[PDB]
Amino acid sequence: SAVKRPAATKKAGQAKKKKLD
Amino acid sequence: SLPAMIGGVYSDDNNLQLEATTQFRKLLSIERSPPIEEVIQSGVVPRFVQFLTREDFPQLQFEAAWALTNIASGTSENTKVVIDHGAVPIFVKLLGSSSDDVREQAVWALGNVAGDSPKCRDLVLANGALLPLLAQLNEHTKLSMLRNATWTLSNFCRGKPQPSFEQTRPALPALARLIHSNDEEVLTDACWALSYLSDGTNDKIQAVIEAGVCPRLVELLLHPSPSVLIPALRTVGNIVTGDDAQTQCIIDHQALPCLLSLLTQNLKKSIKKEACWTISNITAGNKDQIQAVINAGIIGPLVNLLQTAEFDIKKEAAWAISNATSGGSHDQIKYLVSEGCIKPLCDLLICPDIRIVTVCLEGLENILKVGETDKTLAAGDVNVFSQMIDEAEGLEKIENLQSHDNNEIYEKAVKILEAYWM
Repeated sequence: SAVKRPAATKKAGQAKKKKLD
Repeated sequence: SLPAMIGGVYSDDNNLQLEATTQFRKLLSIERSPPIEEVIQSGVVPRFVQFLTREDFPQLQFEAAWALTNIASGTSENTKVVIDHGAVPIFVKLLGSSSDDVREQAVWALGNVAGDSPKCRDLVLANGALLPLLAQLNEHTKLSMLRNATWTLSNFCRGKPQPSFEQTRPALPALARLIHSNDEEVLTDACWALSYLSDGTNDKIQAVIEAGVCPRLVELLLHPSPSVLIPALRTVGNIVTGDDAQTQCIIDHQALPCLLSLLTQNLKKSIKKEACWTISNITAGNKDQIQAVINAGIIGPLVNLLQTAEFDIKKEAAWAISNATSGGSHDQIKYLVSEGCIKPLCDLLICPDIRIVTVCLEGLENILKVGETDKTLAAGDVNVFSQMIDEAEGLEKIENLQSHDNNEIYEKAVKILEAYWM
């Protein structure tokens, strides 16, 4: 060892946005 | 009402067309529950797509681009209708319009199509949306355009499986410039895009690092807004999953004292968990990188988290302390012991997570070899660290791990007991 560990939880912003004005 | 709007968009009079496209837009621009399904069933979508190509009438173009943006903001079935009427190549073309309003709406529309799924994201990039999107990014770019384009850019990078690296590589210089903005919205979306590009193989992390992002990403660890901090921390954490040289890029810019402040502030459990995961990928590196963790004063508060925190934090803190025992020098391992690491590693031996049991067992074994070296060199009667493990109630736990179902945990316990307690 030691081994590098990638992120195991999904973290992301907003996929879509509606324009109100 | 509606049969006059359909007749208007389907009429050949410029003023009738603009009137009903504004009416359809307003109806689609409503707060919650827009009648996207009813606007589609009225057969007006192909007319709006035709109204996009009307470069002699920019007002209708913008109204038609805004109505399609809101249709594309609905369900996947609504986004597909926009795609089926050939809007994607027309919106890419509208990125080169004399109207700033049309260019900005085309950018939003593409972001909404690219946001739907990796398939739709791939269709937008295949239609060559990336280069013209980056072309309307300079020093004279308005804030509203900077926000719309930075959010669209994040959607171009978003999703699993990730986009081809050659396909998102032109974005990296622009994203490195956008993280220098003081606008929290731009920062949030540029950090999101960089957290996606850095989430993968070391060739990806290498290109992110060569764009010069590491100093500004470390600064962003101290941003007061969690909206910025969350993708900032995730980006920093993804970069340090690379080789020692790649990880060094982050450490050289005083990230370790910044990462410590996230552990000692009254912050969300998920922020502390991510800081601990980041630190663990640094203690997974060379002796100089572990030294920098020690030098920053992280070991003390890390040992306390390993002992007292919530299980998800204790998990990452376990990997952080164990990694340090794996790559660390004899005197560094002893510093870990003097900061009180044996007891909390022992206490997690009866933990139901087999991965964590294995991590704490490896950490205790690495410590034991060091304790043995001290005994041999000084011709002592006993291994000082084997005494400490017994005092912490760790010995009875290792003896009980001989009954564990898991072979790797069983074989480890036997190997440890034979080499140090016979």
